[PDB]
Amino acid sequence: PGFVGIRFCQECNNMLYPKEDKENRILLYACRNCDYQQEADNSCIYVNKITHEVDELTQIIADVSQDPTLPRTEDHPCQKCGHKEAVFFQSHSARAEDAMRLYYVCTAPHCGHRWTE
Amino acid sequence: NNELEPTPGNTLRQTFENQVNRILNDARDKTGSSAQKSLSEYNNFKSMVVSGAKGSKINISQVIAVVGQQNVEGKRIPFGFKHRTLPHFIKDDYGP
Amino acid sequence: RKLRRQMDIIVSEVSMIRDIREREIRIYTDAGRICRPLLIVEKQKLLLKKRHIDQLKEREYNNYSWQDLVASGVVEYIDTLEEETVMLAMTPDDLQEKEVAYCSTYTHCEIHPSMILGVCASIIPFPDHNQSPRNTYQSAMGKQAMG
Amino acid sequence: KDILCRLEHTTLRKVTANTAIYYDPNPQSTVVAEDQEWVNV
Amino acid sequence: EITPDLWQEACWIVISSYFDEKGLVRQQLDSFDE
Amino acid sequence: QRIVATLPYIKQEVPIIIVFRALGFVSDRDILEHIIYDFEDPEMMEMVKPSLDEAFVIQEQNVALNFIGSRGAKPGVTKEKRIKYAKEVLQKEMLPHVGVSDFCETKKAYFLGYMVHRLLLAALGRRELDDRDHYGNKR
Ligand SMILES: [Zn+2]
Ligand SMILES: [Zn+2]
Repeated sequence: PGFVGIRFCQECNNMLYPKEDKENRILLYACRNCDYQQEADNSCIYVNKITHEVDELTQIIADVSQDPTLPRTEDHPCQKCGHKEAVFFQSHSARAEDAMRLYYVCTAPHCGHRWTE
Repeated sequence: NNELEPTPGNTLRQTFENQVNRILNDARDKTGSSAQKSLSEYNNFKSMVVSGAKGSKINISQVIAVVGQQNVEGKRIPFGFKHRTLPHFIKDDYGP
Repeated sequence: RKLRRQMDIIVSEVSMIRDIREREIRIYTDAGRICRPLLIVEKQKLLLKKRHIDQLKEREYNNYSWQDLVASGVVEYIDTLEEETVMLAMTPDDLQEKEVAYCSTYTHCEIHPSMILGVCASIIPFPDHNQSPRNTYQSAMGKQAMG
Repeated sequence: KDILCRLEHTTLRKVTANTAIYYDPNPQSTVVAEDQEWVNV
Repeated sequence: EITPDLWQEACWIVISSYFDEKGLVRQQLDSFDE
Repeated sequence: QRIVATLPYIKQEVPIIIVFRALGFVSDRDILEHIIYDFEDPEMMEMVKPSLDEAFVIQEQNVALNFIGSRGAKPGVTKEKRIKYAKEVLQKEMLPHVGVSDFCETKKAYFLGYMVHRLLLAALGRRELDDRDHYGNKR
């Protein structure tokens, strides 16, 4: 599944709370500051991912590629641009170092390609 | 490369430290045994230790063969800097 | 970096730490920091070319100064904050030289390890041969040796 | 290990994989639409 | 250029210059000066 | 799970959101922008949701300032001069290193947002904590 953001009452630039509609059995995000209503696009209003299985690739930035401290290697090239040189490092993110996972970023600039073997 | 099979009852991490400590402990034990094996029975170090007056069997292996691992609060030296003990080393290295 | 080395507007002392893993960069000018000088290296080879030592060795004639070395920009002051995010080459005679590669990305080189010792303990000969608590006792006795 | 599991404290915290809430006024029809909705209805 | 064998004397002369310039109580003097 | 603040010359733990409103950001979007920079961070919005779901009852900067004056070393008898006490608190004591003036209010808000962002990152576990023995943090 996926997370859901805040529907925002645009004109007063506030946020909307989900309320049910008795007459027609539909959910409506309405403003408390004023009276503004938006249909509820999906029935999932709140979710809690507890396994903490998050795609850390998205969190990983390509800009770290240029740093000199990190290790460098050529074993695994960049898939899209074929570049041989890649930099492999660790999560540095809590409750995720329990598993030693190697994250590779291409050294070729302008591609910023990241992936996990 | 993630082929390690985590030991039941503990994390892959702690399993890794336990394996490394086991390797190093075995190496140090074998080294000390080999060292103290050969001393010609004339060494004054051996004389004193055998007599038990001052020292202990582990005392020689530091001076002759090798120092052996060093510990702070009963573990490996921590990552005082960002994941690297000393700047002379590279980030995320676990070499002895 | 370059403008600091040239100390035209950025003084040599002030330090800048660029956190790469997080999008942020900090500049620290406030007093109280602790820093030491280090050799700079740009390529695999160091920037202390044989020419500079030639002028330096002929001191008291050229008026050539360590400050002039700083101006030449081969050596620079390093604080702990910056040290956190920069690789160090232990011995240029042995480390930076092409060999079985370790990282081949060194950025600074140490003047000499003996410089980590202190004023009292530097007088100990062959400290690398003594158990450390003995070194501490000797350093704490050296303040009492009458002379 | 059976006696172990009998004694050691266990909590829903350490056993749940994950959780969520869905507004499903019709019990027969569900967003997940899993097989168990038919069993329930 | 730089020579690994001569590196010893090179580094030591560098250190000599640095100390002969600064001294052992620089930061003490400089803080009070400021 | 909420977030509170402890401030000098204050005997209570004022919520963050009411402090922001007293600063002047009564809207929701402004505070949300100041708290989150990558606006597509649901992970972080779900963490901050409780606290923002507390002070929403208050929406007036003057009301927030009156509350600040309440529970003060010299709290004002009423909103009169209690707003003044809150204002001088917000000026002299609230992060003076970034400046103390009318125009520094926005910068104060931004840096408060940054520090609370760091706190949320610490709770999430993305960023590591600090070790006081790190002389990098000692002068
Ligand atoms: Zn509205
Ligand atoms: Zn690439």
